[PDB]
Amino acid sequence: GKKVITAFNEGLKGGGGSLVGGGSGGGGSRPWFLEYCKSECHFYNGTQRVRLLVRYFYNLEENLRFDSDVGEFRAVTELGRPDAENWNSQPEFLEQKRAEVDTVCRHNYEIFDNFLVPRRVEPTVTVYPTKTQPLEHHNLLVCSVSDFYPGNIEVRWFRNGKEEKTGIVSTGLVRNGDWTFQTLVMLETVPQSGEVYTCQVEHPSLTDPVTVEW
Amino acid sequence: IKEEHTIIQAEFYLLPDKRGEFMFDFDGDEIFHVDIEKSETIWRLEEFAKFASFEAQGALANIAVDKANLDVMKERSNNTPDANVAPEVTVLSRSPVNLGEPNILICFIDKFSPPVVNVTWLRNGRPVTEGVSETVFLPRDDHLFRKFHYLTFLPSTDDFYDCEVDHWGLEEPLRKTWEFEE
Ligand SMILES: *[C@@H]1O[C@H](CO)[C@@H](O)[C@H](O)[C@H]1NC(C)=O
Ligand SMILES: *[C@@H]1O[C@H](CO)[C@@H](O)[C@H](O)[C@H]1NC(C)=O
Ligand SMILES: *[C@@H]1O[C@H](CO)[C@@H](O)[C@H](O)[C@H]1NC(C)=O
Repeated sequence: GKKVITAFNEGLKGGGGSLVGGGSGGGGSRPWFLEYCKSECHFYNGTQRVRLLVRYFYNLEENLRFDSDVGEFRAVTELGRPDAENWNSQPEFLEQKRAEVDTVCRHNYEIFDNFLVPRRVEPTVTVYPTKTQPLEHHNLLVCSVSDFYPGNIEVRWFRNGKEEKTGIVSTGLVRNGDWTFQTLVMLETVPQSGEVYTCQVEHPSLTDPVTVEW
Repeated sequence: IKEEHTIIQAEFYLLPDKRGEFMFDFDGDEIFHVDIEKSETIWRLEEFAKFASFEAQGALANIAVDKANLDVMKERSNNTPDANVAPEVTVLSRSPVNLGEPNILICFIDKFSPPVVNVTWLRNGRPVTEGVSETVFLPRDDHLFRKFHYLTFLPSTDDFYDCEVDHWGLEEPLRKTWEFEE
């Protein structure tokens, strides 16, 4: 299923006037001007429930918006009202943007569903203490879970069969940018011979919970 | 079942630099971006190329529109600029660091605008131009951007690494350090 991904139609804005006194953080800086647009598809259950949300930004300001549940453009700040009024008086263009929840959002999800949705990468679990010699206080037990996808994961520490729910220090879910995540869920504890600390990892690429004792 | 996902088409045109960008995002990760100058689709992961295609000319067409609209916007705002938001920088490794086993240093640049930075990896105080790669400007939920720079390295207790980032919103470049600790 190697079909062609569709892009959203970028509408052309019109001239006319200016607005009085704009903002500008300043503090001495190079002048810059940015026209930026995010056409978002929000899937609540695949293509069953979908909502298109277009977001316009001029520099640091979000100024216009298109919520498919409205069906028209709506200014967020006054900088975007001219576009709202212009685009909204254009019937064809509206029927067109409205159609994009189907011609773009749904159409593309069916494509990505073949590979991005079902993507799974199993994690690598690794435990290990932290701090040289005695911590002169509680020591750190590190549960490293790296190289996984999707992000949904549960990593639980236990102490002698009991789940430790306090004393946890974590980086939280860390995104590497290459479609893999990682995370270190540490545990402030002083080691004690026959005593045991266990890390349990649950993730959709697994069939059964990964446990690692130390 | 319940499949919750978000696919985002992010595009921008920037001045005075005259830089443009068109990319697609899936759950926070880039699927692909179009090389505007070479007019070609660049998949984030090569394996992706075989399941779908995308006409790069459509990205260019869109950028042409962003270009036009920017002038309209500068007119409407009477060419009023704004502040340059400086980025946060975090240097981390991709996997647990074991001596002698090749690893990858990640330089995460976050929360900045406009979308332009100068980045330089330093290994033992000197720039590294081999075994480095980088992403385009990635969107965030808000109005700012994040970017990733990568460095292939071989863990050894004799080296110290640095990620030097420069941005118009910074007084002087921000240099984040990294070194192996057993
Ligand atoms: C929700 O989940 C799937 C996801 O593709 C959707 O197609 C289907 O209509 C719904 N089914 C159930 C059982 O929730
Ligand atoms: C645009 O900016 C200039 C210089 O800051 C100012 O003199 C001019 O009055 C502004 N335009 C309007 C319509 O206020
Ligand atoms: C970045 O690099 C360019 C060279 O390409 C340089 O001229 C510019 O001053 C640097 N500064 C920033 C803030 O990007």
